[PDB]
Amino acid sequence: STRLQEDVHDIELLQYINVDCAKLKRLLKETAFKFKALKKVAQLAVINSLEKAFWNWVENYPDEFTKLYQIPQTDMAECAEKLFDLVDGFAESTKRKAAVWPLQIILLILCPEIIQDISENNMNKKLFLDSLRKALAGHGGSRQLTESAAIACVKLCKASTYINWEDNSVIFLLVQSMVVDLKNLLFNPSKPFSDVDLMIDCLVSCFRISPHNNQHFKICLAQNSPSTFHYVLVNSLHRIITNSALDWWPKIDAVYCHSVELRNMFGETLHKAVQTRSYKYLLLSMVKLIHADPKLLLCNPRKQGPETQGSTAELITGLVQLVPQSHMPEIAQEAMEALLVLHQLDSIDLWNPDAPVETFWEISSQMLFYICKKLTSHQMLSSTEILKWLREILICRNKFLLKNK
Repeated sequence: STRLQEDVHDIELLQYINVDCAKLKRLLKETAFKFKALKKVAQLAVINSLEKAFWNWVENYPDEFTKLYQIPQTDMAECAEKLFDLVDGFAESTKRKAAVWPLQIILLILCPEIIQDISENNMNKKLFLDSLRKALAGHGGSRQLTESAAIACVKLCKASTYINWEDNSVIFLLVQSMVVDLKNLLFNPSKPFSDVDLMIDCLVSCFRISPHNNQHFKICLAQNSPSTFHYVLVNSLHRIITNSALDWWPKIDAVYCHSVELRNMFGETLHKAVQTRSYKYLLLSMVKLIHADPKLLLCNPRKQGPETQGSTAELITGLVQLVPQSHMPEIAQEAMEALLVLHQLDSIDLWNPDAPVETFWEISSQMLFYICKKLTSHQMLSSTEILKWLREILICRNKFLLKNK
């Protein structure tokens, strides 16, 4: 407050404060009354600090954000209209404008009442929203304007993710106007975007809002020409596997029917594992996903039977080929713990759904002899970590032999 009374870094302190509704009430009141007329860049510091503070509130207390829409609250409406008038008074140049709409979206979402009023104060709101829509159209807009529209849409839909649609029907009435536009500029296969975090968050949110099979999910999935789109896909899938906590329960552990294609994609870059720069990051992200969850690539039976080349066997032979490699340490490092997680009993229940007893000893002897011949080759620099991991593999094998009886 003393900082706000009059090179300003104490504002960013509220970027790191644990806040609730009552704290943002008094904080947003203090930035509302004084409104800091006498500076320019500290206004932007206040603006993006309020952005990160709003996000901190909505992960910390999602129930308050749900009850904001379930029961209307008027102090948020009047304070948000006050700050919207202040922000609209602040920005006239296109740079400051393209800065401020990532807060104008939040400041509009904070009001449940006036979103239906969009469909004296209303004309500025309608004009700025339609200015965002024209930037989404891509024509009649600045180069920084279209990027800011995409940031506005991804933050808007991420705000829309948390609340249920049965709480309010106005949220899909908003976002379904913009889903086709965001898909058009974001997830087209031909033209590159104006990065990767925006597509990851956009993809995660667009199958929060849709439990159906997304055609754009097929676009980034099946042999898309941008390999960065595949990186976005695998990283977003890792976000689904790891980072779900009160997030919307459709589309987790529900994309398993695509799973064998993912293994096929692995096989493609497995050949690119043999012999560029973007290839190894994609490999590292996929093997992080395997270490995070191996049940995705094992729940599909995947032509079980040794007459066909076993897909589980193909994957594990690819991993154990990737283990004793010294051209890159980090990729070989991650597959090591991926294998030792894979050798746990719950993982090897999914190894052979027909009979888990049969092929586990066979493929374990296969990887055992393959790694022991490489250790006999002796031309290693870091074979002691291989020895420790092999010791853990021996522990897991003896545990499964105890369970096998």
